[PDB]
Order: sequence, then C-alpha cells, then structure tokens
Amino acid sequence: KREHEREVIQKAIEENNNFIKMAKEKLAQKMESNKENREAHLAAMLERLQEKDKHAEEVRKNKELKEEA
Amino acid sequence: MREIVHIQAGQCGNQIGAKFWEVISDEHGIDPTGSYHGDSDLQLERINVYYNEATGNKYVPRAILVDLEPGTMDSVRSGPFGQIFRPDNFVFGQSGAGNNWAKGHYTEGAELVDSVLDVVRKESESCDCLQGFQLTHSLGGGTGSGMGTLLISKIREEYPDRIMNTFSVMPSPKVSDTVVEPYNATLSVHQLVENTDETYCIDNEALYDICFRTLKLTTPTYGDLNHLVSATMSGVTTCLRFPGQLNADLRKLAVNMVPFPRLHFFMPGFAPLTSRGSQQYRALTVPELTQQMFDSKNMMAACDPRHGRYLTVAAIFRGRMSMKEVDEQMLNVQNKNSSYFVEWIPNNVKTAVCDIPPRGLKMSATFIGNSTAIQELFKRISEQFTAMFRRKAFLHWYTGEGMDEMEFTEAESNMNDLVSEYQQYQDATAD
Amino acid sequence: MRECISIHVGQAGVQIGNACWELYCLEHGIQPDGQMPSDKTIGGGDDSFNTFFSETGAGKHVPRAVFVDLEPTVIDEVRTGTYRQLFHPEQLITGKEDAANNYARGHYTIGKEIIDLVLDRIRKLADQCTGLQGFLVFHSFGGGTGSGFTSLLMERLSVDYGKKSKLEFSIYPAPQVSTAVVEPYNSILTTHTTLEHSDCAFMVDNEAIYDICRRNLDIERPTYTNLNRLISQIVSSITASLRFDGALNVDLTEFQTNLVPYPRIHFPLATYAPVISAEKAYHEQLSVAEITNACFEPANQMVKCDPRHGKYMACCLLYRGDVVPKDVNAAIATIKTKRSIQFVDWCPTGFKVGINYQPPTVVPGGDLAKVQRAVCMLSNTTAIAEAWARLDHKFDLMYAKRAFVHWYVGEGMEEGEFSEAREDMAALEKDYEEVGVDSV
Ligand SMILES: Nc1nc2c(ncn2[C@@H]2O[C@H](COP(=O)(O)OP(=O)(O)OP(=O)(O)O)[C@@H](O)[C@H]2O)c(=O)[nH]1
Ligand SMILES: Nc1nc2c(ncn2[C@@H]2O[C@H](COP(=O)(O)OP(=O)(O)O)[C@@H](O)[C@H]2O)c(=O)[nH]1
Ligand SMILES: Cc1cccc(C(=O)N2CCC(C(N)=O)CC2)c1
Ligand SMILES: Cc1cccc(C(=O)N2CCC(C(N)=O)CC2)c1
Ligand SMILES: [Ca+2]
Ligand SMILES: [Ca+2]
Ligand SMILES: [Mg+2]
Ligand SMILES: [Mg+2]
Repeated sequence: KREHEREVIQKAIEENNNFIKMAKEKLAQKMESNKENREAHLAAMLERLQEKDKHAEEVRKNKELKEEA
Repeated sequence: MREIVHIQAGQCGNQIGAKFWEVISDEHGIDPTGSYHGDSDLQLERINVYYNEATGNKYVPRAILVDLEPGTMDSVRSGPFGQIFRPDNFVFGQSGAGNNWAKGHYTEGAELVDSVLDVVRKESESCDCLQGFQLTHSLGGGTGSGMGTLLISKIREEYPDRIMNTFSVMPSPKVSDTVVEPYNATLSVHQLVENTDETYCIDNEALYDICFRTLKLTTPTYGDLNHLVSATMSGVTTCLRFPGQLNADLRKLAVNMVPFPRLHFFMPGFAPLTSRGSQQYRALTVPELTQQMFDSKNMMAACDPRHGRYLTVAAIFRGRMSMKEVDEQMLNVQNKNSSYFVEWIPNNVKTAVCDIPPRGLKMSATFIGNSTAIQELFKRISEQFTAMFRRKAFLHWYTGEGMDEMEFTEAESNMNDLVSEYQQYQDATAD
Repeated sequence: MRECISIHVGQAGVQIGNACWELYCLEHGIQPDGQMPSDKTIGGGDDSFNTFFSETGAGKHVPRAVFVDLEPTVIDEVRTGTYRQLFHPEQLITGKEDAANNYARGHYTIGKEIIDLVLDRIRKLADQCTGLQGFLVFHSFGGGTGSGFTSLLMERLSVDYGKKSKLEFSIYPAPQVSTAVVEPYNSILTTHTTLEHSDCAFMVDNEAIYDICRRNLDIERPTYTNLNRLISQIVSSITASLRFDGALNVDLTEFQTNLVPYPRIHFPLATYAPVISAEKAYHEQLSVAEITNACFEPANQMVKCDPRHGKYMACCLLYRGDVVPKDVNAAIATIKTKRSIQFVDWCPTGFKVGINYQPPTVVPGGDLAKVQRAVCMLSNTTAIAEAWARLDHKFDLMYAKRAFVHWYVGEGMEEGEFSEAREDMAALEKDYEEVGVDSV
C-alpha cells in the first residue's frame, strides 16, 4: 500500500509537470511560427515596393535613351 | 497620443486640405495664430491626434504641404489660417506637373519626393505613437495623382505597419474639361488598390450634382464643391478627434470597414444637405436624418447604393439627440433594407455619436459606406479610359516621360479586376 | 492565507474592475485612500477580506489586483480617478498602441512586448501571499486585448503557476454595445485557446445585462456604467463567500466541486435577484421566496438561453443578507413543485446552498435599490451551449468568405488556427449534447 501511495503522488507530480512542459512548448512553437509569418508578410510587401523603385529607375533610364536620339 | 500625419499634394489636395484645417481648427477652438480659445475640454482631450503643441501653448497642425508649383501653396499661406502651418513644412518645386501623371510620379515628382520625405520623417520622429497618415489629393491632375501616389509608396516603404489613408478626388467632365484626366485617374487607382488601407472616394461628379441639383447653384465653383468636401472630411474624422468608443483610430476603422484588402474604397455621405433658399419649417428629426444619410442624393460618390450591397457601414451622429432614437432608427433602416446588406457579415453597421455638432448645425449625420455599388464609379472611369486608350490618344505625353503602353494596360486590367471583385461579393450568398 | 489575485485585461476588464473594487471598498468599509478604521490589526492579518486586500504598515488596504491594457486611456482614468490612491502605480500597466480589435495583435504583435512585465508584476503580488488560491481574470471576448492578450496571459500563467486555479469573468458580445464586426472571430479564438487553461468561467452576456437594465431598472439606453454596476453586484455575490466569514457561509471552491463534472464543462449560468429600482422597491419588501423564484425566470439570467430546453447538472444558491435556512428550504420546496427542473440521470438533484449574512451594498448614484437580501444562482445547464451556437454561426457566415481574415494573417496567424479553434468549439457543443443524454 505504501508503494501504491508513492506511485499516486509521483503520478500527480508527473502529469502537472508534463502539462506545464506541453504548454510551454506549444507557446514557444506558436510565437516562433507567428514571428516568421509576420516577418515574411512584411518582407513580401517591401519586395514589391522595391520592384516598383526598380521599375521607376527603368522609366527614367528609358526617357534618356529617347531624348538622346 | 496616437498622432496622425497629414499630407496634401497638388492644387486640389492643398485647396481641400486648407479647408479641412480651417474647419477642424474652428471645431477644436484653435484660432489662425494657433492659440486655443475654446470653451469645452472635449476640444483638447485628443487634440494631439492632429496638432503638435509648441512653446507658448501654440498648436501647429501636423501637416505637410506639397506641390510642384508655388501658386496654390502661396495662396494657402495667404489664406485665413495660412500662418498656422509650420513654415518649414512647405515643400514645392517650380516646374509643375502640367496635369501629367508621369511627370508627377516618375520625373518632376521623383526629383522632389526626397525633400518631402525629410519633412515627413521629422514629423514622425516627434510622435509619441504614430498611427499613420492621411493624404488629400486629386486623381485627375499631375502632382496629387502622380506624386501623391509616389509619396504613398515611399512612405509605405519606411512605415510599412502604419495605416495609409487618403481623400482622393475623382475627376468628372462636369467639373474639368482636361482630356487626360481618365488616364491620370486610372493610373492612380492602380496604385491606390495596392498601397492604401482606406480611401475616401470624393467624386467631383457627385459634388457638382449636389451643388446644382440639391443646393440649386447654377454655376458651382470649386469653393462650393470644397464646402461639401470639408464638411465630409470633418464628419469622417470626428471619431478620431473626439473621445469615442467606436472607430476611434485608423486601424480599428480599417478592421471594421475592410473585409478584403483590395476593397478599401469608401463612399462618403452627409446629412442634412439643403440650399440657402429652402426654408426649414421644422427642426430635422432623427428618422429624417437617418433616412437622408442613406439616400443616394446625399452620397459624395456618384453611385446608388441600391444598385449594390453594403459590405460594411460606419455612421456618425453629431449633436445633442436621443441615443435611444438613433439606435431605433439605425435598426429600422437596416431591417427595412436588409436586402442591401450582405448576409454573411453579421452586424456590419456600426454607429458612433459625438456631442459636438458641426459649425452652424444643431445635428448632423456622416456616412461611410463600403458598398459594391462603388463599381459604378470605377466603371465610369474605365469607360472614359478605354475610349481614349483604344485610339492611343495623347499617349506621347506619358511615353515621352519613359512610360510604355504596357503600364497603361496593366492599370486598366487591375481596375477592371477591382470591378469584377466587387460584383463577385455582391452576388455571393450565405447558402 | 487563501489569497486571490484579480487580473483585469482590456477596457471591459478594467472598467468592470473599477466597479468591483469600488463596491468591495464599500462592503468592507475601506476608504478611497485605503484606510479601514474597523481593521485593528495594522499592516497585516488573516481576516476574510485579506483574501482580496493586502495591508501596508501605514494602514493602507491594497487590492490584490493588476490592471493591464495595451493602450493607456482607460487605465489613465484609474490613475487620476477617485480611487487612485488605492493602487500602487506598478499595479496599473499600459502600453501605447492597442490590439485594434484583433486577437492576433493582442496575443502576438503587441501583447508579446508587455507580457513579461505583466508577469513580473503578478509575481510581486504572489510573493506577498502566504497561501495563494488562484487568479480571477476579467476580460471581454470581443476586444483584441480582452481576447488575444488574455489567452496569452492564461497560457503563461499555466506555465508559471502550474495547475493553480484560474477563474474567468468573460464579457460575451452583444450588438447593442459592440465595437467590432470581427468580435465573433476573437471570441472563438480566445475560447479555444483558453479552454484547457481555465478551471471555471462565468460568461456575462452583454445583451442579457442590457435587457435587464432596460426592463428592470427603466434605463432607456444603458451605458457601460449602468451595465458594470449590475455586473459588479453579481461578481460580488460570487466572491462574497471568499471575502466574508459566516457559520452558513459556503466557499466558492466547494460550489465549484459540484459545478464542474468534466474539465471542459466549466461554464456556469449565473442568475441574480432582485434587480429593482428604488421607486419600485419602496414599501415593497422582497422576501426569500420572491427572490428565489426570480432565479428561475430566464429574463434574469446573465446569459441568454433557455434552460427549460436543456438539462441541469448542478444548481447552487448563493444568498446574502437577511436569510435563514428555514425560508430557503420553504422557497425551494415551492419551486420544486411548480417548475420542472430536469437533471441529467447521472447527477444528484439536491440544491446546494450557502448564506453570507453581510447584507448587499449599493454605490451612491446607482440604479439598483438597496435591499435586505439577494441571491445569485449558479447552475450548470446544457442550455448555456446556446451561447456558443450563436457565436459559432456568426463565425461561420464570415469565415466561409474569409472576410476580415487577412487582418489576422497579416499579423502572423494562419487559417489553420481558425479552423482548429472552430473545430474545438464544434466538439464543445457536441460535448454539451453528450452530457445531457441519459445513461444506457
Ligand atoms: N459590460 C461591459 N462591456 C464592455 C465594456 N467595455 C467594453 N465592453 C465590450 O467589450 C467588447 C470590446 O472589447 P474591449 O474590452 O473594449 O477591447 P480591448 O480589450 O480593450 O481590446 P482592444 O481595444 O482591441 O485592444 C465589446 O463587446 C464591448 O461591448 C464595459 O465597460 N462593460
Ligand atoms: N473638389 C475640388 N476639385 C479640384 C480642386 N482643384 C482641382 N480639382 C480637380 O482636380 C483635377 C485637376 O487636378 P489638380 O489638383 O489641379 O492637378 P495637380 O495640381 O497637378 O495635382 C480636376 O479634375 C479638378 O476638377 C478643388 O479645389 N476642389
Ligand atoms: C481532459 C478531459 C478529461 C476528461 C473529460 C474531459 C471533458 O471535458 N469531456 C467533456 C464531456 C464528455 C462526455 N462525458 O460526454 C467527455 C470529455 C476532458
Ligand atoms: C437537512 C439538513 C440537516 C442537517 C444539516 C443540514 C445542513 O446544514 N446542510 C448544509 C447545506 C447542505 C446543502 N444542500 O446546501 C445540506 C446540509 C441540512
Ligand atoms: Ca489587518
Ligand atoms: Ca465528445
Ligand atoms: Mg489644376
Ligand atoms: Mg481597448
């Protein structure tokens, strides 16, 4: 009976520690996944704006080619 | 404080921008010299949203004036509230835009944009917590349309997580006979679909009709048209400037008003609208005020909401009135017209109330609609665009600046796609 | 010993917290400066009210509370209001930019910048407790902070305090006073994320409170102030077992044993009486029988639903004021004969009763009449799932078109989180059906 009593309380400790551990890991995974996602969305936005700037340089460059002719 | 930085570009942008600052200055008790002389603490509670506070308790509009010619801004500086603006916030060239979107966006405007960003950056660095920006401009000219959209994307690059808001004046042959306005407008809409979070569509077509049909002004001037614009701009910014629970900042308004990123073009409306000659036999009632703000005749965009469906709506009532009655009448108009509100966005109409009425009125109602009927406006522009582009008329103005026909075709398709998308959600059903 | 730490999150949580702590001070005789002349033990003690108030050596009685909001304007009114001396400055925590009615900003983009400071402040409160019992978390379902930041905080509290009990007072959205179209999204997201971290949650349907104010108090257009005064009375009834001592007093945790038969089935339905104006209460003494019968009037429930269309798994009566068991027993006998209260077949049918003798109190300038006796019924009925069903239906209408979803994805969330949360809600609705079916 003493052996069973020890197993019960160790079981209670283990499941509480495992709940904490699971919750900590899930939150770390979600916050990392969220950070990467938001950063990727911003990166795509800025990359589209940069392509516009590139296109702008091409337009001004194209005006010189026809003004020299 | 949640600061907004205001930019006005080109003739139309500076004209309507100046009136906006005159009107809200009067509402907040700020005189032309920047001193406060109001009589209500509600005027100053959120004053920092639009004004800086300098030495001597002066209030300076957080506003930047941009143009490629000095003419309009010189008259603004000489206007009533001209001395209120920060002198170092006037940025202007000399060459002008000549009503050419390419010169404003790629040529002359690109030469000046960096000096504009230097001023924007200075205003943003002295902000406790910058919300975002609001731009006033026309789409039919060269500077506001071309350089305005350029400023939008350059600011977007440096403040990618801030809210970008514009008041865009749509061209109409009833007001201006400049032939290339459909070109400039379509090219501008191309940029606005991608780079702004919310756009108030100020339609010169609707402003003229209101002045001529409703206000009975046979010869409407730009001053007449700007009275409607300034009254509309005061109304749609009320929730940002006074203590309020609903849509109290640019981002919460966008989250409430924009269910799909590209469909961020709003139809503004105002009530009451009455001519000086019409006698008001009885004070306006809440039911009449509510019914009037939902009528096509009171819309600042030449679109009939009964030709489409509402995705979202923001209403703002100003003045002393029964909130119980406002609630009942807003429920009534939604129940009586349920067919015109999409069923798959429940509770899509939100109502704000501010105790402080506009100048001269005891009560007013301001309307902000995200209606699929806005496609009528874009259809009008697309029809004028293709009538000129299918002949390739006047393209040398733009190709001479470096552009090619491909960019015209892409802007045309993007605007035509925007119309198809409005129709898509108009026809969508819950079942 | 047995201390309880209250956490008020977002505008709704903070403003309801204002009303609750003002009411507590009036019930206990604590002045706006924190002094309590009747408390003869200076700087400490183990009195029942010490579960909610610590004490300084200077005689100040300080709420065991943290206020948190992602913008400052609401908490700023506390910092400058009537009870500003009640709280230490570090108990009131604000950011600059709020969650903009976006769960993703409250849980991630904005919330992550302040979550560590919030936890450090909660730890300072916990360190002063000799036997911390748990947390009480007040928040809206619909706001970006109330939904997103609350769920982040609840996850972090499970990690930092293990299975230490966490109870919620959650404000369920109503169109009459709602401020965001996406409140159904935020509600499902936070309910899913918080479900395994909450031991017990009392939902307060703003539409039920709104109707009660209009119907029973003759308030034409109730404001947040009207609503929060009533909510505070219900909160006070529920926590009174923790703050007052009495022979007939029954601890909230003992009611909890009966109220929660399975971990997920932890949403009691609260009903409160009497709600009456001073003009109607004048010369009209409402007896134990009268306020008890009102508990089973659906119009007096804190959540709109029809218990007659579900099954009971528990019924608890929390009385306060001039009430003795004899009158309770007689009142219950009457109800047991005129209302068919149907229990599931696997649950005992006896009502659980507690009595706190301290009479109810009212805040000056309020709408509720002062009464000699009041009661809050806490029942576990399958009918409360009606509230989930209404929310889930609004969610489904919008999500089928992905309306507004880009606002959440833009802040880093994935569509998979929406379907995962919605599936958990569907399973929860199914759980509530299952527990009501009779045993084989
Ligand atoms: N009963 C009650 N409900 C409130 C109160 N304040 C806000 N609400 C409700 O809460 C919901 C909105 O959430 P809020 O608490 O205002 O938002 P928040 O938590 O501050 O989050 P964000 O402002 O988006 O950062 C709406 O359903 C409101 O009706 C209040 O003081 N009392
Ligand atoms: N409502 C209004 N519209 C204007 C005003 N000024 C110009 N517009 C319109 O704007 C278009 C011309 O653009 P404009 O602003 O003059 O070009 P820009 O100065 O190069 O940016 C035309 O369609 C005009 O009708 C004004 O003060 N009010
Ligand atoms: C973690 C855990 C462990 C045991 C039970 C639950 C639980 O809440 N239910 C809901 C009720 C359902 C039923 N009896 O039909 C069974 C599962 C959760
Ligand atoms: C009938 C009887 C006889 C003797 C003692 C009691 C009694 O004080 N309680 C406490 C309250 C409990 C309850 N159901 O709330 C029932 C037992 C009741
Ligand atoms: Ca003491
Ligand atoms: Ca199940
Ligand atoms: Mg011009
Ligand atoms: Mg808030």
